[PDB]
Amino acid sequence: AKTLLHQYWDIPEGTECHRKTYAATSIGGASGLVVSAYSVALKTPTSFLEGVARTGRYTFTAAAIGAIFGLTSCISAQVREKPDDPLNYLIGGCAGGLTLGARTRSYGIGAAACAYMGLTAALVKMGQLEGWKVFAEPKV
Amino acid sequence: MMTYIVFILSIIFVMGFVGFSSKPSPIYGGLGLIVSGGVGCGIVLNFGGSFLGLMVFLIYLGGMMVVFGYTTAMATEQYPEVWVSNKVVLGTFITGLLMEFLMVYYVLKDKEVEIVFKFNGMGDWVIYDTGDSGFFSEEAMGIAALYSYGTWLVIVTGWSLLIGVVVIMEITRGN
Amino acid sequence: MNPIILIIILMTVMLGTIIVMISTHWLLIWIGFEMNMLAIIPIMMKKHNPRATEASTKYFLTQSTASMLLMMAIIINLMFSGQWTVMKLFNPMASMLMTMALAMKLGMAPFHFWVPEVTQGIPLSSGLILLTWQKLAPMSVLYQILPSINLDLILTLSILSITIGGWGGLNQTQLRKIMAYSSIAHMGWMTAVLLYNPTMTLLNLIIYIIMTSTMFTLFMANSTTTTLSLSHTWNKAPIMTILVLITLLSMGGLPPLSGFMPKWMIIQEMTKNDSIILPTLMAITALLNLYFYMRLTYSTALTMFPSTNNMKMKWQFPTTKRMTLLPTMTVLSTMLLPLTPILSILE
Amino acid sequence: KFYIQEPPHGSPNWLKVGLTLGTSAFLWIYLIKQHNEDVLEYKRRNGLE
Amino acid sequence: MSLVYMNIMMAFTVSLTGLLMYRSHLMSSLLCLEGMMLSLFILATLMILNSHFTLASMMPIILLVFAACEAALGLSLLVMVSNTYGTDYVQNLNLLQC
Amino acid sequence: MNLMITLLTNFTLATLLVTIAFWLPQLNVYSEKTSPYECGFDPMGSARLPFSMKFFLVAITFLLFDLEIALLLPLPWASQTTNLNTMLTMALLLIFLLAVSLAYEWTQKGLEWTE
Amino acid sequence: MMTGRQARAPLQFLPDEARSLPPPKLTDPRLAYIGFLGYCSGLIDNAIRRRPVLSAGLHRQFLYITSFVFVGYYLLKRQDYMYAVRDHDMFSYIKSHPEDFPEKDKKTYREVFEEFHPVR
Amino acid sequence: ARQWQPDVEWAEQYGGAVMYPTKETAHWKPPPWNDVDPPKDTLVSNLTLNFGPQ
Ligand SMILES: CCCCCCCCCCCCCCCCCC(=O)OC[C@H](COP(=O)([O-])OCC[N+](C)(C)C)OC(=O)CCCCCCCCCCCCCCCCC
Ligand SMILES: CCCCCCCCCCCCCCCCCC(=O)OC[C@H](COP(=O)(O)OCCN)OC(=O)CCCCCCCCCCCCCCCCC
Ligand SMILES: CCCCCCCCCCCCCCCCCC(=O)OC[C@H](COP(=O)(O)OCCN)OC(=O)CCCCCCCCCCCCCCCCC
Ligand SMILES: CCCCCCCCCCCCCCCCCC(=O)OC[C@H](COP(=O)(O)OCCN)OC(=O)CCCCCCCCCCCCCCCCC
Repeated sequence: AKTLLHQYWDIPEGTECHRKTYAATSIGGASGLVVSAYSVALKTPTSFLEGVARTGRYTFTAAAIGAIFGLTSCISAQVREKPDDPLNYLIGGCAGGLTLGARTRSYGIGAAACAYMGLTAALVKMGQLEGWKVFAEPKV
Repeated sequence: MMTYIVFILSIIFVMGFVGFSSKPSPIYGGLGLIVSGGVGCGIVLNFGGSFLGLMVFLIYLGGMMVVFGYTTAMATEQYPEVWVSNKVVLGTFITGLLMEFLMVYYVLKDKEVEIVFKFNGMGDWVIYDTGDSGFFSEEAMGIAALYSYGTWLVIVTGWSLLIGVVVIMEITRGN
Repeated sequence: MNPIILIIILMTVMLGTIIVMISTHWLLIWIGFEMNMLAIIPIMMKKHNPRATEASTKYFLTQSTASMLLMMAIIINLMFSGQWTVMKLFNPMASMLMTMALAMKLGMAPFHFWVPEVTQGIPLSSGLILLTWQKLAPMSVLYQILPSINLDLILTLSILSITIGGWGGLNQTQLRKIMAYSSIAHMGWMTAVLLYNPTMTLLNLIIYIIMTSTMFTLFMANSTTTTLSLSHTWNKAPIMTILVLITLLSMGGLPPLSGFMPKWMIIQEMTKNDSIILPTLMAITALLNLYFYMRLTYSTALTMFPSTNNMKMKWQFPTTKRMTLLPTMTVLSTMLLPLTPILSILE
Repeated sequence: KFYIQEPPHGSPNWLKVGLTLGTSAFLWIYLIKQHNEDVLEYKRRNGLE
Repeated sequence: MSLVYMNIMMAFTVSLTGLLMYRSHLMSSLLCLEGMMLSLFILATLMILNSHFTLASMMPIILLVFAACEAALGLSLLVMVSNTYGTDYVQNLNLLQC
Repeated sequence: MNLMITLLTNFTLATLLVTIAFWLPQLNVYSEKTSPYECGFDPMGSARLPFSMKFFLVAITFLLFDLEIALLLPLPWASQTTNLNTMLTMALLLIFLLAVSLAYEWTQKGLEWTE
Repeated sequence: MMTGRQARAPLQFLPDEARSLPPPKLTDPRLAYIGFLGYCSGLIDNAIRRRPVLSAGLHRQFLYITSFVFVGYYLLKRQDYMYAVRDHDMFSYIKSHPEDFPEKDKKTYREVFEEFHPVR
Repeated sequence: ARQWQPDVEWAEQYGGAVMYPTKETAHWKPPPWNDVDPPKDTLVSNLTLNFGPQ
């Protein structure tokens, strides 16, 4: 999963929308596959068809969220000519939250997911700009 | 193809491990573990450790016999599954054998494989030593040095076995 | 159980942990782990009820799997190094397998599933012995192999354990499950700071042992197993309610109590290495532990829950239990902050 | 006599009291002696007499 | 490395994935535990005999001893189970879910 | 080389004595001869029912004792070491611990059969 | 950290270098606080067993504060030794590597330039 | 006018096995007070042997 994030992050922002969208789709599909694997492990479905339906549903939902987030972020970065600006990532996070609300068929989940994932994506872009470290190599 | 004798014995070893790890029924699991112990003692006897192979063969035969008595006594079913009475057991046995033979075919083609470590494809006869060992076998002197050197190991092992006996007495009491 | 056999078994548990602590050979480490598991199994089988049998079976299966992984990693390290010195390893796969085995032995998430069930199915004495003493040897083994653990793996395990314990502690009414989830959260807290400075890890281990022992001994003295009897304790002895109130306020990381001792200084070791997001997230997650501690204090001491008529007879009989070292342990768990540099003896 | 039954702590345990007092006195004199020898040897090492 | 090392490690992984997915029977899991112990023994003695480390020949046999120090123990953790319930299924061990 | 030849020879000689015993004579199979034998009457229940054992404790004791005496098997070769007092002391200690475990099993009524 | 420092002579509470340091006074404030901890422990021990907390068992409270003072004094000695070791090792490493710790000039405020941000 | 102290309604919330029930946690009975379960004695199935005429 190290190569997927590096593949998504080395593409310049606002240059190629399709490759960035494909990379975000792959990241979302991987996360959804992990989530669905844990779900069918701990909570056993009643049948094989129900299990593969749940796995496909989770993977498709996460892939749609990632694809729409990447497409919206790249579209905002191209439209505003501001590649190093976290507001495009905030817009993409809110678009992903609206996608999650559409997949869950509810509005409050969509609004809350918009707000929280927009803040999270803005923070991720902020950390990429400022060189923040989450798993810091010990030095002292 | 007699130079790959240890490789063939190891293939039968993983075959028996696939056979009893699919868990059909503990009788046939015990039979598979007996076969695996036999070919494993053959492997280590081919490497020169005849005493260790004979000892592990005897110990695992006794353990598997006590196990078989237990499953006849306690872990039994009206219709035990041999290997094909259950779809999941037969399926996982088939894929285990298929994966093993796929690895064999891949390592027998370019004489190299990468599964998480890196492995060669030549027979293990290359890694032997060329010199003699005098008038003693190294493994026999090594295990005989348990009493002259390993006093601490003997003490902690004897205490562990005595405590284990006491533990077996205390667990199966009921009150 | 015969008292002679009980003394012999407890001495065997102590000898196994000592053997793990003082040996310079990997085979001796595994031998001590096996002896500790074998001598700790029948302690949980003390009362001979079915729940002890389920708890013992689950604990035995998990510990056997962990010991198998530990021996496999030891054999791989022998293959790649040709020695037996308990030091840094020379294969990343062996380091990963040892970290997974020690995480299963410590009950750290996502290997945390057996901890609340085993803790609930066994008496309070075996539960205290497990959750305090059995978490000493794997921490020592993790202390020894410090230049070998992958940073990402151990940090992911720590944050996962902290989040999962904080989330799981909310939905419990049994006291033993609450203590188990608290132990998982504290496990994540200790393993979060291990790679930076293990002196803080030892300080956190000592503090956590003291507070867990205090809470378990108070549970012995009040003879409580659920939240309702702990609430009912106000009629029998209010001093016990005061002690559990100040102890649960200590374990919530609230100054000026000694539970603010590890966590604060843990933050003091993560900002020197330029990690500011992780201690903030860890404190925000420990707020959940503080939350269910506050719920326990509200149920127990700060509100006067209704009692029954029969407690009147319990007013005529004082406690005659052997509350060993309880006032000293409470004083250590509550008022140890102004002696903060004492931890310099742990270097 | 007030209680209908003899309390287990009706009379002071004289051996326990004597052991406690002896232990406290021994610990106090040992700590004082240790402090005196420590400060004397510290003055000897640095020559700060 | 060599070839027999790869085969013994593959056998260990096969027995590991046999152990980690239970099939509603405790004896099968105990057999898997014995198989992993046997694989570890064989790998250890293969490496030791290859590298001529004679003084470590005390290691595997002593190691084999501690096999029973859980394995027989597992049987003692079964009979009470088989006294609690008529069978030894692992789905009957779900009383500690509340 | 010779051991597998002997094994294969004995296996072939054993496995040839059943295919001779099978394909040679005149066979007559009906659905009354091959029933399980229970002294002329059909059995009650199956033979796969749980057969409640009594000597489980002695079985676990044998499980420990087989390898705990297999530790004592290199004692001939251990007589060839230069250090002899330590070897003698350790061997006597091992068999003494064996005797202590056996006596503890005997005194606690562990060798007796249940029910 | 200092584990290698505790490698040649391990399992020593106070080594031979700890005796060249001045011992803590018997009127140390930390020692008085540990004695107060012992007094609090004695009070709690009297309280949890339904005894009069200020009268029952004066010998028990005396032994409590005496043992607390003893252990606290030895722990304070070890803490002072460890901090002296830390300072000595730091100064020795600073002296040993002068190129890694070069001196910097001390420019006066008549030469250095600071930007002024008005508040208005 | 008196200080409010909890009644059986406030005290009965913590009397369950779980704090927030769900659909999965519907049959979760609380554990027994002494943690000792009834033995649930099944049929022991003594084997019936035919010590027959032959
Ligand atoms: C009461 C409700 C509202 C509470 C609001 C509280 C404040 C909101 C913001 C808090 C951020 C977290 C603390 C930041 C401290 C930064 C110190 C510092 O040196 O920063 C520079 C450092 C700089 O990194 P550095 O110093 O390691 O690197 C060297 C410097 N550079 C970058 C030049 C190389 O900043 C950071 O490390 C990142 C700071 C942002 C952290 C984002 C994660 C936390 C997000 C907020 C969570 C708040 C709690 C939410 C839940 C509340 C309960 C429900
Ligand atoms: C499905 C059910 C099973 C169906 C098949 C049944 C087959 C027969 C099963 C019974 C026989 C099992 C034999 C197991 C291994 C026995 C090893 C043995 O006998 O070793 C004796 C001897 C050791 O002496 P040593 O000290 O090494 O002397 C060398 C110095 N002159 O050794 C020597 O002197 C070395 C001679 C050559 C050894 C070659 C390597 C070992 C060959 C093993 C063959 C396969 C065994 C399979 C066992 C399966 C058991 C179920
Ligand atoms: C960096 C590495 C540092 C390592 C430090 C190691 C320090 C020493 C070891 C500490 C570990 C815990 C030791 C005690 C384990 C638990 C013992 C236990 O549970 O004993 C049971 C006993 C039962 O008493 P009773 O009430 O009569 O019986 C009821 C019927 N079953 O009694 C009880 O239930 C009551 C409790 C008895 C023990 C309380 C005191 C010891 C444990 C807390 C530590 C106190 C402070 C001293 C050590 C500081 C550092 C940890
Ligand atoms: C220090 C010497 C060496 C010691 C270590 C080495 C020992 C080697 C032999 C190992 C023996 C292992 C088994 C021992 C079991 C003893 C306990 C026991 O079972 O006693 C029972 C028995 C009475 O029989 P009962 O109770 O009916 O038994 C039930 C079914 N028969 O009780 C008895 O019959 C009484 C048994 C105890 C008294 C025996 C006295 C023997 C005297 C021999 C001559 C003097 C020897 C001097 C050396 C010191 C002896 C203590």
